[PDB]
Amino acid sequence: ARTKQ
Amino acid sequence: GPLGSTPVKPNYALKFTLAGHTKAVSSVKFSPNGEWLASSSADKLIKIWGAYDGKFEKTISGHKLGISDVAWSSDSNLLVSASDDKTLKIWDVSSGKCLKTLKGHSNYVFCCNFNPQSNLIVSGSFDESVRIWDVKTGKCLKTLPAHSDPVSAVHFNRDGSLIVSSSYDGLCRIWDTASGQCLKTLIDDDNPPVSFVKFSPNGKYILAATLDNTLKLWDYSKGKCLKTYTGHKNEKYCIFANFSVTGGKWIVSGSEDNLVYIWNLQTKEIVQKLQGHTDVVISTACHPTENIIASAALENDKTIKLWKSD
Repeated sequence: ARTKQ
Repeated sequence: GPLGSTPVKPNYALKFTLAGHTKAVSSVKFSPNGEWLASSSADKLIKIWGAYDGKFEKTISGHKLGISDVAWSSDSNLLVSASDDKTLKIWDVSSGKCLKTLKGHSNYVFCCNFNPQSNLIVSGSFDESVRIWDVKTGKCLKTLPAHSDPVSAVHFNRDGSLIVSSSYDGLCRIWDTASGQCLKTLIDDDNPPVSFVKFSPNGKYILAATLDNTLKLWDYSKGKCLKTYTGHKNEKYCIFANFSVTGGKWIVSGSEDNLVYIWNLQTKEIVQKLQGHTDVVISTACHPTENIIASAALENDKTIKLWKSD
């Protein structure tokens, strides 16, 4: 996910 | 509107805050016809909102895991989305129903895009490949062994004859859609991961983002870096970056300090910083005909804000 580093 | 078209600085101002996603928003995209706004989120959903009033419209769903990207087709009739369930899905924005489920990638699908003629889909995955899909047959046309690390972005040029891709492998690549052959490689002597990349609206340049708090404007034919935009915070996420044209000529981007930056494309000077979000601004979008910007924040914030300027 783009929302996780 | 009222201020130039070449104003000194614009005056973007908050007009709406949209809420509905129960998790971190990943991306936002205005429909080509400028009537809608679509958002993807970690909450496995896609939401449509009126571009000018901010009013919620519908919730398109079906993905099994998180969606890291969502994009429109030219006729503003379809959507494609990259999910962690290892797939991409074609969507009929009208019926909210899923038309096709593109299977092929072996890991998360991080980015996706239609070509202008909307008959093809370019996708970027964790598996480090770039795939070209057939929208009608839902089958995969090519598997470009594009990079050696996850692919963060995929984009077609005005006539869909070229594909530009980015990767944590520190590389930027241009591909010939027809042959799938690697035409050019934009490189750096430090090789910071490339988090974002996109063709300019005339196709002569590439806007790229690297996880060293930097944005670059490249002349790809020459393979030279023309402009370097800085001043913001981007070391951890893949923040989309935009070309603003309706009013002045800016480069827009979200940031990790919860703000939205707007830079003068020529002078590289920041002209405005939108305050309002309470967590990293992972995605911004510029309205196709009116000076409207759409920003989306992470789980800590979970909202989308619409800013209008003169």
